[PDB]
Amino acid sequence: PHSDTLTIDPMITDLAGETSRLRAAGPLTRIDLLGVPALAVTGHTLARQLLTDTRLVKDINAWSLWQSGTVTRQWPLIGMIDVDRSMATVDGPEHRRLRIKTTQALTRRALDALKPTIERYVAELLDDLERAGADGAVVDLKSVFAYPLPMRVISALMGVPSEDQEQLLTWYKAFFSILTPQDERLRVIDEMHGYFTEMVRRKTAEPGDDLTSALIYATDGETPLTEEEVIGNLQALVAAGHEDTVSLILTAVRALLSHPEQLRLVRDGEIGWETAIAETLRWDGPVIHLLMRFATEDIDLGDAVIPRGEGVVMSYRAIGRDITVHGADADDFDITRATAARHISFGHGPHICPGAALARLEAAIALPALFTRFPHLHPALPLDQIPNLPVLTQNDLSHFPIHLG
Amino acid sequence: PHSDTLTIDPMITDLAGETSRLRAAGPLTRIDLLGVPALAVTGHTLARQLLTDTRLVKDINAWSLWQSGTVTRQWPLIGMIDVDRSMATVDGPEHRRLRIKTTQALTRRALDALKPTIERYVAELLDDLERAGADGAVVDLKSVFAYPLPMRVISALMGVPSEDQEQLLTWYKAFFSILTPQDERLRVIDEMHGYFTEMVRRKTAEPGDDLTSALIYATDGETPLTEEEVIGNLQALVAAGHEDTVSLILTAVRALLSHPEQLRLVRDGEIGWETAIAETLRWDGPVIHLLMRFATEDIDLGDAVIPRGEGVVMSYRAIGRDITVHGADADDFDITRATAARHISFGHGPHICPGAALARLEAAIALPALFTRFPHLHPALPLDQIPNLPVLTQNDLSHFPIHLG
Amino acid sequence: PHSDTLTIDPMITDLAGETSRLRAAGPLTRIDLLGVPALAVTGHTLARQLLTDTRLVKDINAWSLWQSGTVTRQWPLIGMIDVDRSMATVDGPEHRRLRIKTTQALTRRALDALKPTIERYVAELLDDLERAGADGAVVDLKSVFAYPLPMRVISALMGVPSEDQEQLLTWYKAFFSILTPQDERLRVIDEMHGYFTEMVRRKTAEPGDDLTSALIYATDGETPLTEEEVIGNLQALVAAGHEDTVSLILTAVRALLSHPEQLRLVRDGEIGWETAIAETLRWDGPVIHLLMRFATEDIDLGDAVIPRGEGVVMSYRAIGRDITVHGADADDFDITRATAARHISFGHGPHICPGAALARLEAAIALPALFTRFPHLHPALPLDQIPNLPVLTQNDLSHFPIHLG
Amino acid sequence: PHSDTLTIDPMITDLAGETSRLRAAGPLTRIDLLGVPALAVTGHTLARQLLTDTRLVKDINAWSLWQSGTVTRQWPLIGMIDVDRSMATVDGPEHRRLRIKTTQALTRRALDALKPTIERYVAELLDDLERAGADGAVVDLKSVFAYPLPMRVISALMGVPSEDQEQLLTWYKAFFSILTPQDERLRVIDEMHGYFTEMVRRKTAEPGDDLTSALIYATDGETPLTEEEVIGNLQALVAAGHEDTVSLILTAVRALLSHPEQLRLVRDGEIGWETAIAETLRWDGPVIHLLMRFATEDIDLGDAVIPRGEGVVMSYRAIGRDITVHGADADDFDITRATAARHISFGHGPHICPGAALARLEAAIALPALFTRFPHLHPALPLDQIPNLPVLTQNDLSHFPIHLG
Ligand code: HEM
Ligand code: HEM
Ligand code: HEM
Ligand code: HEM
Ligand SMILES: C[C@]12CC[C@H]3[C@@H](CCC4=CC(=O)CC[C@@]43C)[C@@H]1CC[C@@H]2O
Ligand SMILES: C[C@]12CC[C@H]3[C@@H](CCC4=CC(=O)CC[C@@]43C)[C@@H]1CC[C@@H]2O
Ligand SMILES: C[C@]12CC[C@H]3[C@@H](CCC4=CC(=O)CC[C@@]43C)[C@@H]1CC[C@@H]2O
Ligand SMILES: C[C@]12CC[C@H]3[C@@H](CCC4=CC(=O)CC[C@@]43C)[C@@H]1CC[C@@H]2O
Ligand SMILES: [Cl-]
Ligand SMILES: [Cl-]
Ligand SMILES: [Cl-]
Ligand SMILES: [Cl-]
Ligand SMILES: [K+]
Ligand SMILES: [K+]
Ligand SMILES: [K+]
Ligand SMILES: [K+]
Repeated sequence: PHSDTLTIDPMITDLAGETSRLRAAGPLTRIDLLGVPALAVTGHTLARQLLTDTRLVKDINAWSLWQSGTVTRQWPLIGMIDVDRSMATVDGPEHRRLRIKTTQALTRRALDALKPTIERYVAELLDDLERAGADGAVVDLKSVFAYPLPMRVISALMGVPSEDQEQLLTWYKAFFSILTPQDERLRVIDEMHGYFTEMVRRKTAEPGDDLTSALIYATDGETPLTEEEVIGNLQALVAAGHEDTVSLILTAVRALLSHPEQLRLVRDGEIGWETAIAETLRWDGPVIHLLMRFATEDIDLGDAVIPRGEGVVMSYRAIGRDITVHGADADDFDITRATAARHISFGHGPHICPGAALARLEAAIALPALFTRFPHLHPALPLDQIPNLPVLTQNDLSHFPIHLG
Repeated sequence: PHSDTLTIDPMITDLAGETSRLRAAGPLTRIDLLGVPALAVTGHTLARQLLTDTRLVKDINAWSLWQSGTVTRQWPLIGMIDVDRSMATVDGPEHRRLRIKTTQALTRRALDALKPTIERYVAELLDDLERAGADGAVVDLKSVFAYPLPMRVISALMGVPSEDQEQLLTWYKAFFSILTPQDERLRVIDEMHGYFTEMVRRKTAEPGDDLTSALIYATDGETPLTEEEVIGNLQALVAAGHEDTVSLILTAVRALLSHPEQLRLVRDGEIGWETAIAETLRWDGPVIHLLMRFATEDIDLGDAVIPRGEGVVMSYRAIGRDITVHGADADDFDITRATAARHISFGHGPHICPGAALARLEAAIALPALFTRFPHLHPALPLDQIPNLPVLTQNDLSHFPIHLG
Repeated sequence: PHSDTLTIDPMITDLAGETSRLRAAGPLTRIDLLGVPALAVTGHTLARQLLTDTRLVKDINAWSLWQSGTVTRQWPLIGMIDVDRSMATVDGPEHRRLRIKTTQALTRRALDALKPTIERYVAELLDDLERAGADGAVVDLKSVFAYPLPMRVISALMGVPSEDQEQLLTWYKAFFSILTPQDERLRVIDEMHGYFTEMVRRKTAEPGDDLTSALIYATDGETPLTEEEVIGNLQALVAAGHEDTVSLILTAVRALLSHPEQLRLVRDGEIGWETAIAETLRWDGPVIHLLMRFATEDIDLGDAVIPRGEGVVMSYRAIGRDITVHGADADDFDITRATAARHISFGHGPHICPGAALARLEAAIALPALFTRFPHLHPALPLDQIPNLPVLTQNDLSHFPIHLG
Repeated sequence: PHSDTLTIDPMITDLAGETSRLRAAGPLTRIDLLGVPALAVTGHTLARQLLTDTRLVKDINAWSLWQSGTVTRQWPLIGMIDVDRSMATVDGPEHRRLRIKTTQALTRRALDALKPTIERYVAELLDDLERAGADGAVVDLKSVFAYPLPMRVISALMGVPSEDQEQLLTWYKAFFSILTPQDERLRVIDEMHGYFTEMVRRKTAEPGDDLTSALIYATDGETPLTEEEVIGNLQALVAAGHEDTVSLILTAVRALLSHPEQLRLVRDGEIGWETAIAETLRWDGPVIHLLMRFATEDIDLGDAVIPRGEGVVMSYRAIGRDITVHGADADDFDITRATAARHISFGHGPHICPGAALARLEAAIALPALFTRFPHLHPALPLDQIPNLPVLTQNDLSHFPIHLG
């Protein structure tokens, strides 16, 4: 049945159907997010244009529905938007000051110092896979390998103690799940804020060799970051650094296992692993929808107008399936396509993902290490039967049962 | 493709297909349980006969595969069989001594003293549903209502402190999941044993108004139960009292919601709630397979012989679908059928479930309370899309998204 | 994807799906009629109760959406509600005065005088079928037989000249089609009003042996009907007398042709033709939705409240599929079922169809005459491929290709 | 079930299946046209050869079935063949005289004088779409835009008065529909002949600036056309000029809406509109079968022989799907294919469509005007559910429900 507003299903029962419908109704279309209306950008070229348009800001105070009190903290998606001041909420000249220390710490050269730590965690978790898969038993690749690894890496970078990481994982699972009761979710949001507040206090009194300390003590240059800004950057870096990288690792393994000819190309050195990672990001990336941007004034696109105060969502999954950019086979996984590295699954413009080099590095180490260690790894359950968790905006897989072979 | 040994799929990908194949290949057929062979009893009349045959015992030491060292603690299903001495592991005259105090405490008349406690827990968890479902939000009926309720009831009966119940739930989820690494599963089994050992120590020093204390301090009649026997009975009562009752509540709601005409019959008083519960137990009961029985000698059934030392599994789900007993519509949910209360989903013979009256009482209170409180309750996800957890022998649903209406 | 408001599709793409969804969400549920909200009564028992509830009136001025100017004449369904004063728009004591002369003229005994006229028209149109079907050609059963017949009968009863009937058919097709541009639809509504206004003028100056003349000149008893009341009754009698009877004839033929065993039962005298007509009315009747009733005050039904001013639609098709009344096979056509004549497809309460005896008489003459004349009549197109016309509230078939045989 | 004669289904229930079966059974195969046998040419190269073969003539008197009286005016397709003398019925030297005045009037340079008239009608009917689609209402693109436009254009060219065009539309709908009773169809054929006879009389007494007058008064050169020849040319020009162009406009919109990437290419100027029109003509053109040609003697094709007197049909739709000419993707709509302008959907040889430049001009004006005016135009009904009218030889769509957006 036809409707002009596409309701994003919170259970993610038909992700493929929604992504195709969003593309067909694009590049700009109305969507419904749990009773709240917004515009969705589903086209590649229009996304690049709007992601650099200074009239679209992240600040929730620019949202006419927030101004009128129509949307409140009872909205189950409010934790994705109504967050503390950070690089994720600011635009304009002040944005660069909130990003500079993080981008400096996340350059390829800076990450070379972190590479041996990543190698150690990959090796340790491969040992866990080996023990778990003994005697031909079925193993959850997510819980044993892909789920803990990015948390370990981002915790080492930021300075999160090893004993605290299980609690963070429990919090994020409740934070992202649509099934979490809203009173519990807001409570989890408060508990996470309290944890990172105390972590910043702990690093202020006793700084260490970690990014959090660098945010706290920026040394020469610029106004010091406020407590809210340090906590906000910390919160965004851990959340994204963990959530998105877990998805990239799992979807890459799923794509390569279901395309064994292409897995052979990367294992034999005919196609680079980073090219396989790029096509995974384009075809099956971590972000489904990015909430949210708001128009500070009317934005005229010629045929259509984005009214002042309207909310605008970047539908990165639909954007990756753009037929105008990638061709008629955009819905297929093909690491040999020429437009693989043309994706914008890390974003575009000022808010482009600062951890993109780290995400690429983690996947580029973990993936060949996994398939070299277990060359006969294969699913114990048909890959197409692996369901998504009920997470509206993130491409989160539930579990990944495999046999080591 | 045809095969003579039916492999029970650990991912529960096709439960309907397996149940029909087990019925078609029955009433006695060979099955494969994660590489271990056994016979499956899938016929109603043959089950009743074998459940009273004194030549089939629960003791794992009668298993020829256990005697020969072929099956070890590395088998992922070993926690269902190699357990402490209890009413679940003994046969013959000593069996009655390990059951008498429990059956005396679990009669319908004895349970009348527990009814107000059950009513309070149902009312409290319905309040949780109301808060979780505020503003039309989607609610997990399992996590908010059906999952905690039987744990609170069996904990009140046995004397498990309120603060310890979340840890028990965590243990049982790992105990039952096939995805749990076997070293972790064996550790959880050890941690559960340590908890219940200390609980018996705590109740020995300071007995209370609970069944555990009754097992510890009987009257002058009969030999006192050993420490192993008390712990063993306690472990079986909590595990079954929780695990099976959660499934009954969820499957009853699923069956009634997908058959609103039949839900109307029970709410309007034309069919009793206990009849709707009986048909749920027959059609979609908590136990899929019951492990395990072993022949002390050759058992001649006419057309076939069960060799001495062979393992025998009661496939209660397939048994409930017996067409010879229930008719050509055995695969349909119909609370008006005449053979509903003729099911043996609680077992038969000496090992018949001792908590059947409590399971019936919990469901008979919780179900009408749920539908009276939320008369417009309905699924937020198509009922047929609710998956089973990867638990081989138990009918465990993953989650139950609903709207209060 | 799940939604709490069921949008009635104007293209009638999935009538079966919508009818089942309306039943499943009933007996009272919210619907969307081309952007306008209303409640739909989809349950049999609740319909009978509300159709006799004096707090639900037909007068559009009781509609809060009409009072507030939210709904206007630009709404494509406004011609079904905002009509002239007649028996269709009034409730209470004045309702009986607007119905008495019509009900007196439409009793079974009064209709005996019209039977030879119906017989002549059936015979004439069967002759048309014979000529149209010459040399084995395909014939549109609708255009040649079922479409003109009820117009000729209701025109003979009301006094519509033979030469004017083709224009009336053209008007009604535009009136009912959702595809008609709204400015054109409003013009057709005005042209129909002008025609019937002049017809009443013509009958006032020169009365005849017809019902229209009877409405104009009653006896000394009671106040004479106003001009608006005569025109209004005339318009309702012609519209319903034509539109609904065409559908009944076509759906009866479709149901019997797709169930030749049941057609054999009526032709061989084991089941009466009026019973086959009753099951057609229950299973595939002319009315899909009846617009519209409005609550003069809050109506408490126990679990729900119909707010004052809300619009209430009788979904007669969904009501006919009531499983609580007709059993588990309610979606099947079965003239031997015991509940066939228990349908309320003619309505219930004061507004019950006054022409039901005439509709039954027309079908009871036409159907056996058709099958006696052409015993080998059969479809030239698969019956399930016959589409509905885009008419939201009426069960209107597009065309009915047959061969005479 | 296999048969050597392919029966063309008069209801067009499976047009895709028949077209593929005709191609698979080609390039020359037997078909059944409502009980009348003929040969069908379904291959591209064989069509070009036979369309220039002087042994295949249009004259029905060369048909052995017509000579023997086997086929008569009772055949429902006889109006496509047994027509008055015109350019459509003559072959050889006399053919050019019946075509010269028409081809001279239909050159691209001559049509430049008609372009402002086409622009005015497109603008007027776009205004009708705007009014019909007000307030988001569904609009029939056929009835409001595509159906009247070619009639207006061909009427302006030929000199048909504006007030007479609705009657012509009504006649042609009955003429083409297989559901029309044959006695009514022959009557419609007579009424059309009477209308065009009087139109030629009217233009003879008072000639105007139109093609009909040019046919009547050819000025210098050649024998004057007879009354039968003028009426015959007039009849063919209006019938084809209207019927085929309506189909081209609707199928082009359907193809572009279902391929939004390709619609973007033409709207952005990367592919010419005339290239999109060419691929629409190749893939989904107006003519399905062209009746009919007859062999004046035995025609030897090497492997097969067309016997003298046999009827030969050009299956232009199947011809457009020729895999030998267009490749393995011939069944796909792709305006970027290299063989798009290689189609013969306008025919080939002496009888090639004389109005091809006019059809291309009408579509090349109307299509960009439509999408420029309503850039967000989209279907209100799934495009694949738009059915064909029961017209055997013409690709006639029933209705085209859209929203303006
Ligand atoms: C694993 C693959 C990853 C993907 C596909 C991804 C993608 C994205 C996207 C789409 C955005 C928002 C762009 C927008 O505003 O529209 C973003 C922002 C961000 N990401 Fe990533 N990310 C990934 C991993 C990471 C990692 C490893 C980190 C490390 C901490 C990280 C930290 C951040 C932060 C802090 C922002 C906010 C930047 C800003 O708003 O200025 N992400 N990412
Ligand atoms: C909710 C529905 C329940 C079902 C369908 C069920 C079913 C069963 C079955 C099939 C057996 C084993 C029969 C055999 O040996 O083949 C069993 C045994 C047992 N059940 Fe239940 N059960 C339920 C709830 C409960 C409850 C509420 C308790 C309370 C503590 C309980 C405690 C036990 C114990 C201790 C045994 C072992 C008895 C023995 O081996 O002697 N179960 N049950
Ligand atoms: C062919 C089968 C027919 C069916 C299934 C049918 C059904 C109905 C229904 C459902 C209603 C409205 C009930 C309500 O208010 O909810 C109605 C009212 C009415 N019908 Fe019929 N009808 C049929 C034929 C006819 C015929 C032959 C006539 C003759 C004139 C007629 C004239 C009317 C009139 C005037 C009303 C308005 C009565 C009032 O509102 O008081 N209908 N009918
Ligand atoms: C809209 C797209 C059109 C298509 C695809 C089309 C196609 C055709 C075809 C296939 C034929 C017969 C070729 C044969 O004999 O096998 C034909 C003939 C003819 N068409 Fe068109 N036509 C179109 C539009 C028009 C228009 C706009 C006119 C203007 C009057 C027209 C007038 C004629 C006439 C008079 C003939 C007979 C020519 C002859 O037999 O010498 N057609 N057309
Ligand atoms: C959306 C995101 C996950 C959720 C993050 C978001 C950055 C801002 C942020 C700060 C919080 O306090 C909660 C999590 C969020 C909302 C991240 C940007 C890229 C990644 O996908
Ligand atoms: C199988 C069962 C769940 C697992 C229980 C079993 C009784 C014996 C038992 C004692 C333990 O220590 C672990 C759990 C088990 C193995 C129960 C009998 C009925 C219920 O379904
Ligand atoms: C709805 C109906 C068809 C449309 C009729 C309606 C009665 C009232 C009426 C008067 C009019 O002027 C237009 C048609 C309508 C709106 C009829 C009652 C039963 C039949 O189905
Ligand atoms: C077949 C046709 C439609 C019907 C036209 C035909 C040209 C000859 C002709 C003269 C008539 O009198 C009726 C219509 C017909 C039969 C046209 C040629 C191309 C177009 O498709
Ligand atoms: Cl990349
Ligand atoms: Cl029971
Ligand atoms: Cl009836
Ligand atoms: Cl072309
Ligand atoms: K666009
Ligand atoms: K593909
Ligand atoms: K050939
Ligand atoms: K294809």
